[PDB]
Amino acid sequence: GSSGSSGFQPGDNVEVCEGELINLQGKILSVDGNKITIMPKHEDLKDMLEFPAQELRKY
Repeated sequence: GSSGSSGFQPGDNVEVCEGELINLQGKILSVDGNKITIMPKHEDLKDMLEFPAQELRKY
């Protein structure tokens, strides 16, 4: 099998620092190199989203 590429790992709780989706917290699902696919914690939203490591920040 595999272990885990070098970088950030999904599952941790992070939030957006800059951008339009600022002040947006949520859990990480996976890590796509420069892009990070996660899912925001909001009822209004019923789907997952992907943001750049730059937009997302670990708090």
